[PDB]
Amino acid sequence: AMKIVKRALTFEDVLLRPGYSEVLPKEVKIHTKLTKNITLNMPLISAAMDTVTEHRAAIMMARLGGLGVIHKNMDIASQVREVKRVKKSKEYPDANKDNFGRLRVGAAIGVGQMDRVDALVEAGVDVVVLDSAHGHSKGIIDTVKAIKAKYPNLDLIAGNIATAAAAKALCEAGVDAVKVGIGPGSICTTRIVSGVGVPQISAIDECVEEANKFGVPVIADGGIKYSGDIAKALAVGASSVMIGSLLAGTDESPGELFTYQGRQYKSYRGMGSLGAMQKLVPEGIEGRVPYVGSIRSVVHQLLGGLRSSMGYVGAKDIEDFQKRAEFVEITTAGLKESHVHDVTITHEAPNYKV
Amino acid sequence: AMKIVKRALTFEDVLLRPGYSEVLPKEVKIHTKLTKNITLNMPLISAAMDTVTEHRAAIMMARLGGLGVIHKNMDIASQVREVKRVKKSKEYPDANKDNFGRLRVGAAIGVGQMDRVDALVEAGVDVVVLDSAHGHSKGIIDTVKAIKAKYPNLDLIAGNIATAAAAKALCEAGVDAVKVGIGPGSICTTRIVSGVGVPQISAIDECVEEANKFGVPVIADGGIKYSGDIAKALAVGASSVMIGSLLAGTDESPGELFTYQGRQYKSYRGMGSLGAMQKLVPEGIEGRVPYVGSIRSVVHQLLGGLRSSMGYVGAKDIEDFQKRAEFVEITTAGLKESHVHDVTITHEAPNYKV
Amino acid sequence: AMKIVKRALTFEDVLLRPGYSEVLPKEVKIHTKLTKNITLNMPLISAAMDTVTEHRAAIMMARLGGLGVIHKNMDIASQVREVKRVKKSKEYPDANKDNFGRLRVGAAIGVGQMDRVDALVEAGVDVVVLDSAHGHSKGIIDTVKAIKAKYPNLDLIAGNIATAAAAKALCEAGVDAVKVGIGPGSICTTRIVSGVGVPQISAIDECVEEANKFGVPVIADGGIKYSGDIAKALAVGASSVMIGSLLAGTDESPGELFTYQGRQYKSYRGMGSLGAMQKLVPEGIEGRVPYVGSIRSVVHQLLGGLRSSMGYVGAKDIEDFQKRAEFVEITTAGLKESHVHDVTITHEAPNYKV
Amino acid sequence: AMKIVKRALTFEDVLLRPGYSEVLPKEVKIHTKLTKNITLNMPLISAAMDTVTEHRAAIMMARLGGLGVIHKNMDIASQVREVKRVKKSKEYPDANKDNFGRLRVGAAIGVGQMDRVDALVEAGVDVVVLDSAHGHSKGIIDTVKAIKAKYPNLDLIAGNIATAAAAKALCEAGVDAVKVGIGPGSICTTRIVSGVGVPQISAIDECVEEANKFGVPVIADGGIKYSGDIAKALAVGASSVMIGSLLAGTDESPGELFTYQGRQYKSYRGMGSLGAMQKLVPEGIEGRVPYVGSIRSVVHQLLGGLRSSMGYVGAKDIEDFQKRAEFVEITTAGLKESHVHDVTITHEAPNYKV
Ligand SMILES: C=C(C)c1cccc(C(C)(C)NC(=O)Nc2ccc(Br)cc2)c1
Ligand SMILES: C=C(C)c1cccc(C(C)(C)NC(=O)Nc2ccc(Br)cc2)c1
Ligand SMILES: C=C(C)c1cccc(C(C)(C)NC(=O)Nc2ccc(Br)cc2)c1
Ligand SMILES: C=C(C)c1cccc(C(C)(C)NC(=O)Nc2ccc(Br)cc2)c1
Ligand SMILES: O=c1[nH]cnc2c1ncn2[C@@H]1O[C@H](COP(=O)(O)O)[C@@H](O)[C@H]1O
Ligand SMILES: O=c1[nH]cnc2c1ncn2[C@@H]1O[C@H](COP(=O)(O)O)[C@@H](O)[C@H]1O
Ligand SMILES: O=c1[nH]cnc2c1ncn2[C@@H]1O[C@H](COP(=O)(O)O)[C@@H](O)[C@H]1O
Ligand SMILES: O=c1[nH]cnc2c1ncn2[C@@H]1O[C@H](COP(=O)(O)O)[C@@H](O)[C@H]1O
Ligand SMILES: [K+]
Ligand SMILES: [K+]
Ligand SMILES: [K+]
Ligand SMILES: [K+]
Repeated sequence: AMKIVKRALTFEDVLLRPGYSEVLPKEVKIHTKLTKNITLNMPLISAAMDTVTEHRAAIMMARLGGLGVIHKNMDIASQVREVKRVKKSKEYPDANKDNFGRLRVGAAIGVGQMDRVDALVEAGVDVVVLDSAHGHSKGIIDTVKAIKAKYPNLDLIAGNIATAAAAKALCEAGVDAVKVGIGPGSICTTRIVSGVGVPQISAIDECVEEANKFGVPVIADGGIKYSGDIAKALAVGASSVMIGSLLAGTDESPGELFTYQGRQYKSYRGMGSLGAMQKLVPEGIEGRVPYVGSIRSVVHQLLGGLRSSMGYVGAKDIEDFQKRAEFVEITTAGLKESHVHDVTITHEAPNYKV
Repeated sequence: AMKIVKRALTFEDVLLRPGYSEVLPKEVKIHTKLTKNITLNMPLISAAMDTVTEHRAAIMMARLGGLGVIHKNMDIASQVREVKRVKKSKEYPDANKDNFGRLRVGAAIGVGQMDRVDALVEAGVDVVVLDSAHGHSKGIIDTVKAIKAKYPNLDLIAGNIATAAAAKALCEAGVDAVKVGIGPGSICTTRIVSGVGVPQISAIDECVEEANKFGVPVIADGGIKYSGDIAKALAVGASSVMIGSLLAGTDESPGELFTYQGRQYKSYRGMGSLGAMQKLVPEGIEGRVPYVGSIRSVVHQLLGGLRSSMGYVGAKDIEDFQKRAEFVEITTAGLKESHVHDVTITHEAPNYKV
Repeated sequence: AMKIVKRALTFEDVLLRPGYSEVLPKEVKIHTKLTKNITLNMPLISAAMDTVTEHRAAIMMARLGGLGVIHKNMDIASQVREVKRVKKSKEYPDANKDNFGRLRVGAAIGVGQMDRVDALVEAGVDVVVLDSAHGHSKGIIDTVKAIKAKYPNLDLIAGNIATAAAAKALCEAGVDAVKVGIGPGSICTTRIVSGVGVPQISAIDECVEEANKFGVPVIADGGIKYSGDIAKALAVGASSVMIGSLLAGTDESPGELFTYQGRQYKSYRGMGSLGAMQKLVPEGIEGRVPYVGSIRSVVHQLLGGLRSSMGYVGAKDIEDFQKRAEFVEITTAGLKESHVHDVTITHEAPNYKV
Repeated sequence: AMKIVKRALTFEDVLLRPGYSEVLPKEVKIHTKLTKNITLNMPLISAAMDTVTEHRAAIMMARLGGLGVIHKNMDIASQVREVKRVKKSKEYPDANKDNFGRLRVGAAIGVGQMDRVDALVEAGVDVVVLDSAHGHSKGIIDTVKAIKAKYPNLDLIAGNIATAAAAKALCEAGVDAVKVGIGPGSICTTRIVSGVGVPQISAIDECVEEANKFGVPVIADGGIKYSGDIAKALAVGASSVMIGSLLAGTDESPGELFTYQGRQYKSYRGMGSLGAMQKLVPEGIEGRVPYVGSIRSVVHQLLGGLRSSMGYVGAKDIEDFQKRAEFVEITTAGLKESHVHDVTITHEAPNYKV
């Protein structure tokens, strides 16, 4: 007999039940925690990818109350430059600011890049995001120990993990948040290339339960296709959500729009695709996503879905949302009924593309 | 661990078992209850949408023994006008009439629109349909209390809900029927935009069980794709069914037919689509449905399927249908076997479009 | 709570396990029982449809050791004529013959058509097939009683049923076989139009268990897409299988081949389609199936699959096949792995069309 | 009631959980056992098919540390010739060699072909692969007995089986490895034609458990679509994997590339297809697969996925991989999330084609 630990679910497998509500969606509060010490005025973080976040995206993210993580596929001096650009930036009331009244920013690092870390810290970065394919490893854990030993009060996010044991090891090493998601990313092939991963909803749930013991927030990273998924991710216990594909088609993301066969697009590619890495064995693809206009407008629709959700559940804030949330498991047939069905769409909605 | 209340099913997940029958389908009775006090000679209600029901559709609906609900996306004086048109309308033996021998009609209202309610009541409307995205809310419940306090004998339908607790709160507030369906509508994106909803078959079953305690009928609204679904909905305990997409392509629905690429259509759109509401965060889309001719002919095929169903089950009437009904859960493979399979359709059937 | 009797499976949901075998497929015996008194040299029956079986198909069926049922969508005098043509027909060693050494034939009848029955009996028909949408009804059961009372030794098949209770009622009325299948037919829309049916594998299993108590064979009718399905149907306990779509494209079936867009076809339609019945509420469609050549060649491939199957299981004959058979339930993913996958077919196989 | 032994899973139904890792993928060891006495420096075997393995493919396979099995669809003298070509062949450090320092090779045989066996043995073949549609049969078992009685120290692989009982019978007869897979092959139609088979992951698991009692390795043959599947197969307990479709499009496989509609391909067909066998009842199809270049490069990507996998699990070698492995069952929705989703691929990856 093979050891099957459980049957794991992801977003399309569950729904939230409506509950008694005394709140309208414009009234709910959506402030949350990025780390033990850093709060967000809204729970969205743009992914640390070279087709998603550099200074322009990071600036808008923080202006809107979230955060951008500057990717690390560039040399130390450039990444420092990108950070300083964000730091040096009534129209944006919910802006997410540091002590100097400057916009907050995150910056990605890898294993054993203490040089990069020194430079980013001196440049005034708010949080360092230590990302790896496998956060549950000696390499990553040694790096956390080295960083916290050298910078005891630097906010450090570490990822990516998918199990409770992984969350424990990272929290015990002293991280300020853990990032969850092995393989759910739109451009990610890890689960297919290696056969390894945990469906995202189950992964978040397992990791939150363990991380809560340390009061360490969980970041749910990857696999968000719609606003409803953000709601579900937050409802199950994640404190924030990290998004790549939904933000890659924006004005502010790196790169320019192009038109192919009468549609507008931008490139979007995984950091583990051959393209991004330049024989290599990739765990990501290079692709394109539809052009969707301003980051502002995209975030507005996403947050509106979250607001709507909390309204349906009766939650006044994210914490209240998490305690009230009840899920129902659905079937393939229920997924179809949930989507648009038996009607051809003639005017596309801003928040639902089929 | 995440709190999963249950695994919920919708229509495509179940079938009715055939049982011993002494009745032919032309002999079964299909009279039912719309509310505590209002009966239907057949269990179909046309949806309160600006692409489905105005006076023409409402008139035909009631003539055929059902009801139409005039939508509320128009000013008070127009909606009053639409109601009066229905009231002022041997060829139609099963017609559904009031005390004056006039056709019955429903008219939709929202939260805190008592002005609209006064006007509709004075115009002689038979039932007011208080619709909201979230019927299980203080807003809706306060409105019910205010309406029943002012008009103790006005038949009031309230919706939409999807849980037993929601049904209890509404029944205790004094409603005459509850309307069930969060997210199953063909043009509805609520479940995707907010992540909230309950698969329709499970939702009806849960709400009926609670509503029965008060002798309050349940209206199953949305997600009907075929005549079989109506049968299933009634069999599980709903007293009537509300239909949008299947009636939107009729002569009688508002709007005109147009031809696109050699097919005939009519527009059909959700009331929560951007189009219908005129930044906004929609929960519906704008679309088109095939043109299907007269309301008469469509209803004939639908009711024929219901009749056939009750025959197979051996039910002499809807009440008997509900007590005899036994379901079987099926699989994806069983759904395929159920549909047409392994043959290409060359002459389309009136009651089955693939 | 809704009364769900069980979770029902159909063919694509199961596989047979291989077992220890001392037999090759050319050595297994495939004789079986059509009814209590009539045996087949092979277990296939062609459906009683006006696009499948008239004299030519029936003749070939019996020559090959099976049976054809002449459809009843024609007047009494014509159907009598078709029967007499079969009766009046070393090249066909396994031929299925009566007392006169004439080919056996079946002929369909409906409720209260005793006139048709007298005429068919006098014409020398071997078995009368009383078919109805709902075999579990007073109409059908009264007809069985009337026929067995008048013709105590006439072999009577009655259908169609899908439950154990239905099988009991028919067996107690004195039928010689029961026919199983509500809604699995390729051209059938009953499950969608009325919401009523039982997935075919579960239906056979339930009915066999009850019918065995009376020593009454079960005929599994409808839903056969491939040779493997025949094997599964027989393995679960059915004594024979009735086939429409797989035989409709043959030389011998009524009608001529035509070519459309470079492919050859024949018409195939349900008896409850509008076309076949000539307002009406159909439970079938009119369609087309690929032209597949001779009945001989089609049956050869089908029987070869059965032979192969019994080989894999180690069965020396159908009875032995039924006692040895063990199933495994599979998943959607297992179904994909089972089919051809990840390769494009360039030369089509005679026994597998994708 | 029908006897359902279990619900069986295949590859797409499971994932491996990540665990704590102190190893990088370039450090894990991938040596394994082909049989009791023959080791591989890497766990891949090319299928014994006339579109996959003759001398050129076999030579490269062994050079890379695996093995090729020369197919038997040719006369004895030719197959002997192919074997001698392999035997007569620092650039290939991991090469898989015999006592003479010559490349190892396998050669396929059928039931009662002792003549072929004598010739292959005298030609110096390293392992004889006795393949049959049904390894669990008197024919196959008698052949094993005859071969081991005549050649007690000749390494004999026998297949194909799918049950624990089949594994027991073969191990007790004295085989050196068993080969597992009834019906999962890309070009295989056995499960559809006969209704018989076991989903590959369940089949391996069941057979390994029994074979381990004898210290007999299990070869998982067929159904491998991606590198992740190899990992999963090894993780569940198989000692090696046999591959057809993934190697059929290589330079080294028999046949030439051709271009059709702007894509490059090679033919790939089952040994039980009509084409390969030349009325016959096939259990395979003739098809085409994309041209993928050198065997070297394909194997590199496959092994890279395995290495990556073991890294994620923390396994230092295959044996350690097997003891650490924990699976999670996923849903259809989880499979979608696992694949690339919601992005159009613009530059294809070498190790992931959609
Ligand atoms: C986010 C992922 C998966 C990512 C990002 C960048 C590069 C990569 C590559 C190099 C393709 N894969 C990669 O680094 N995989 C890996 C697997 C297991 C262990 Br232990 C360590 C590393 C992967
Ligand atoms: C039927 C629905 C969902 C509908 C109909 C019209 C408009 C809308 C819009 C405005 C898009 N959505 C809407 O009113 N949503 C909503 C969600 C939760 C709570 Br609490 C209150 C309202 C929704
Ligand atoms: C095999 C079927 C379903 C069939 C064949 C011919 C005609 C029909 C039609 C007339 C369309 N349907 C039909 O006879 N349906 C039916 C349903 C319940 C009861 Br009780 C009695 C009859 C159905
Ligand atoms: C690998 C398979 C299935 C294969 C390979 C070559 C030929 C065949 C053919 C001849 C089509 N099938 C075949 O030999 N089937 C078979 C089934 C049961 C028993 Br017991 C014995 C044999 C099958
Ligand atoms: O190439 C890669 N392989 C695997 N995961 C990746 C790769 N590149 C980015 N990711 C992850 O995928 C996330 C984005 O997923 P998305 O929001 O679903 O598009 C990022 O935040 C990373 O965690
Ligand atoms: O835009 C909207 N969002 C969500 N539900 C809607 C919207 N508009 C109409 N509905 C519901 O959908 C039902 C029609 O669903 P249908 O019969 O499946 O097409 C209506 O009766 C309403 O209850
Ligand atoms: O129109 C109809 N409605 C429902 N079932 C039908 C109809 N016509 C034929 N059938 C059934 O379908 C069977 C053929 O199914 P097939 O072998 O899957 O194509 C016949 O033997 C009948 O039992
Ligand atoms: O025609 C056949 N019928 C059934 N299985 C076959 C046939 N030919 C080859 N196989 C099996 O399929 C395997 C290849 O499967 P693949 O790796 O999925 O393409 C071979 O190693 C054989 O075990
Ligand atoms: K919907
Ligand atoms: K069907
Ligand atoms: K297959
Ligand atoms: K993915």
